[PDB]
Amino acid sequence: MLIEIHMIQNHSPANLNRDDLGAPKTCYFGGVLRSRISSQCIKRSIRTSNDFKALAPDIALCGRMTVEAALQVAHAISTHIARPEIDYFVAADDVHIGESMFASACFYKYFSIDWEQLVKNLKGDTNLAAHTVGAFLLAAAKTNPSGKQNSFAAHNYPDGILVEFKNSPISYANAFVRPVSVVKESDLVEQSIGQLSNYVNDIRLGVIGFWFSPNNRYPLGYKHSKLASRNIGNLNELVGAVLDYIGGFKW
Amino acid sequence: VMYNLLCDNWVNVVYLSGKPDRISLVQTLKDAHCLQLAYSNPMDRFTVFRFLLALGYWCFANTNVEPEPDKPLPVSWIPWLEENKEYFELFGDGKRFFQADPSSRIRAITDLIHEIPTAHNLCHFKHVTDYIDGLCEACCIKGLLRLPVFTTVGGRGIGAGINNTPPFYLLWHANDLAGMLAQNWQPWDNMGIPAWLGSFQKESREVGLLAGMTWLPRKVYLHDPVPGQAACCSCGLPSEALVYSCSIEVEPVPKGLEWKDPHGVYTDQGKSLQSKIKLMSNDRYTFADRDWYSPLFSYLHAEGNSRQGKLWLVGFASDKAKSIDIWDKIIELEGTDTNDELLAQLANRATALNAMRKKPLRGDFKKSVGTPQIADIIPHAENRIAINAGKMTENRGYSWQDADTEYGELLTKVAYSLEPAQTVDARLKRGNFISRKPWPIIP
Amino acid sequence: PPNTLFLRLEGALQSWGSNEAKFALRRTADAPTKSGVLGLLCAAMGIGRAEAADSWLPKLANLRMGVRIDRPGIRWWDFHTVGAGQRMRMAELKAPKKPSMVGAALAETLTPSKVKTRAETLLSRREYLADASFLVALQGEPELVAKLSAALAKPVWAIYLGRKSCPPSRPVCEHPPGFYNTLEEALSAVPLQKRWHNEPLPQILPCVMDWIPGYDGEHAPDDAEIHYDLPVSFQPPRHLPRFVIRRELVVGEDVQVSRETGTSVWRPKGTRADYNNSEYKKVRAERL
Ligand SMILES: [Mg+2]
Repeated sequence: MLIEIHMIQNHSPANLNRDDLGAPKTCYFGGVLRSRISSQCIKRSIRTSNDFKALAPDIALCGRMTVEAALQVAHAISTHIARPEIDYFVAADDVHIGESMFASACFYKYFSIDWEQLVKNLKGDTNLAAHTVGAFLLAAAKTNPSGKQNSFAAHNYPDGILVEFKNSPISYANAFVRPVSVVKESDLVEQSIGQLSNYVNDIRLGVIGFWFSPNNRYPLGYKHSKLASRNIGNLNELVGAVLDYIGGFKW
Repeated sequence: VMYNLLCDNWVNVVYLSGKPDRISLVQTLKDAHCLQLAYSNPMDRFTVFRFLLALGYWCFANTNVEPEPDKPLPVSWIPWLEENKEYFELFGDGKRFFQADPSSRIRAITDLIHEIPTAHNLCHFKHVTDYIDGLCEACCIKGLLRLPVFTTVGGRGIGAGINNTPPFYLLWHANDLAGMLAQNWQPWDNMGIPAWLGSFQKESREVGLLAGMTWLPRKVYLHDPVPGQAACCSCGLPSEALVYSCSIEVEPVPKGLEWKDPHGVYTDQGKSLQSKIKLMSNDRYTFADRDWYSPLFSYLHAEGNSRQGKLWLVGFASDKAKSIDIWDKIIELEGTDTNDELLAQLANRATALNAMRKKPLRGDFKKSVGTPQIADIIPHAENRIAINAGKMTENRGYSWQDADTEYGELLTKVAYSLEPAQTVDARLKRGNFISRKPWPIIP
Repeated sequence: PPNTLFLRLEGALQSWGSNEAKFALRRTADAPTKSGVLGLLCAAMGIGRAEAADSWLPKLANLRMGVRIDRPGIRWWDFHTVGAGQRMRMAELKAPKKPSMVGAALAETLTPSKVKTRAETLLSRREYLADASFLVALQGEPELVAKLSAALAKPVWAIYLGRKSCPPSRPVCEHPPGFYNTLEEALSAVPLQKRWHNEPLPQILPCVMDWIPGYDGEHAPDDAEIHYDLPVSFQPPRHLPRFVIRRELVVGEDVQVSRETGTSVWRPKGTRADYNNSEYKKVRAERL
């Protein structure tokens, strides 16, 4: 089976990944330019982290040198149009104007885990695989790239997570073909979550899933619809529910 | 133990009927018109053709029969190569092909191939280890043919080849081997002695064709193959015993040695004109695409001129002892005159793209990178423009202003991101931003 | 029984490498490659790299291949760095005393401490296609088509779009198999789908096909090209050349256009109740 994780996360003005010219990385989608965070940054951000340090694990999930890793991380994409900005700075002497680039955007992240590959890499152990899945979920929920963080303390937390158990891999990037336009009676994160909701309201009409928002701040579906099997307001409870569905293990 | 280039199969070809095959030199000359040379790397596709051209020159010199167009290759060429069967041998105690006497400088056989890491090179994109994986006989032959054309400096105490830094290589293309041989047949009055003959001598000044085309800057031995059941690390063919180690010594190039390559492109000062591609965008460079416009002013004014056909360009970027990239291209040329100013402007376009990139969004600042978003859209526009390369070179229906249109949509898309406001000032700024285009600079 | 199977390749980013990538510069092809599609099918079925070369790649090599470019993406470049803050592996090893032993014999004596590392940072640039869609039709035996469709219904391993960082945006088995005589009819059968009501739509769709030999002989035409993408092995990689032709289909006469069939903009709910609706008066009277 395959476990798919979708995350929606808003970040404060920062520069978490830049190119050789110092500008934030970008991509092209929906006929517009969007902000991008590289996959090999989110990986090595989740990896090599102190929090994640909780049959050798950390290699079965992410391989090294025919290990056949069981974790797949995609490229983070923005739900709106990119808005790069330039900051003009000078250096004092206490005894020449330079420019830097920064941006702020809301990102959609996609992760996939193959359960059978994880079990086979662990040589039949099944409790260790569940512990690794829980640890990876906790680490991915509470980790950010260590870019220009000393000048841009961007330590925001995700505002919505969806865990799915589909038969085939598929990403919901097509829910963001039209860039999000902010209206007075809503905000950016709410509109992004509504756009996501109006992509699983379809498809089924024309599997199960667990939805998590902090203290039920943003509920999936702008109605009393059953598009989500369970709505959970705690991260540990979400981990426990996923652990139970994996085959009934205790966190 | 015993291996001959005339009998054993080492030449990878594809027949015009659609069947890939690996045949020998004798059969390659026999058919020569129902097949094309098939190689993934342009380097081998170039050196094998150069070797075939040199062999044809030798056969014509010693037989006095030229290859007629739209016909099989001359028959009398085949017996002559049969007589000189002792000069094409890869092993044994005697005369060796493109080799010399043994030495004590032992090196694994991986420095003959540029793309496979060796010694201090980092093995990330190709997992290899010295004296563990080797090459087959065909790959050894294909790597011995790269010495005269694609040899770079070795750092301290080791020089380059006869052509110094490997420059661009421009020739003519055809749909069959005989056609390609017949479109680049121009011989000289002085031929010299080829390297595959008896011991080559620098002797006096002047070089000729056969000696220059087969210059050997290094001495190599190719010890022996060791039994095993591994696979070649260059082609991947599941095979038998391979070679693992050899001996390499450096041959300096004497001063003087007046030589002009039939295919190389030179600058105004006589230096080699090489590709200018890099993996990064520094203060004096902007990464766009293959630089197909560089060896055009020199070629269409010094050697080759205007001629209807297909121009094949091979470019190999390098920096000291480090390899960067290789690419190739084919341009359809009709041969309709030339304009000096326009060709010179076309030959200098990287500077124009850099100048376009370096312009800041507003103001003038020293040491400013300048609008990095334009560099993200430049490669796509360059790729779109490169389709009409033949018409842009000769100015038939394509012009600089015609190619300037491809940037409009991308700049319009970028302007929305750069000025995300719904005011009059933002719209005026977007209108000003849309009208950016490179400017031709001739010097 | 159906003789052809369809694959849809769509995503935010995808890459199909070309033969002109032998260094840190990795470029991509304009259309999906035969080797990539065959590797995707092998991964879906569940054959490893060392087993595909034995009686699984030759079987799939006989299938005819054709790709229809619905919408082409934009070429984008990514700056990649490797090994910053760590040490990279080198290939340098001590020369042996005698040439008698090399390869497997010397590999048995390899130790973890014998390897050598250096502190450095590898730089590279990699090419991707942004916002591109492709339709692939594979034609051949009906039993093989049925097996491939069944495997594609539920994949054994994760499937991507040439690189593991490129997950699909639409299901790969969206279009069921059918029966057709030629590749052109099969490619014209599947319609063309829009994403929102007002968007540019290509007037002409390019198509890249394999070249059928026809009768015995029939040398390849003058517009045929050579692509080095016929798989023979996956470990180590080995590719063979093939002949490829290009054609086109004009929309509106041979390829149809589908409707939106969905809602893009979310928008909030509905306030502003009506004071003239009969239901409002009924409930107001009841409340009174
Ligand atoms: Mg080989």
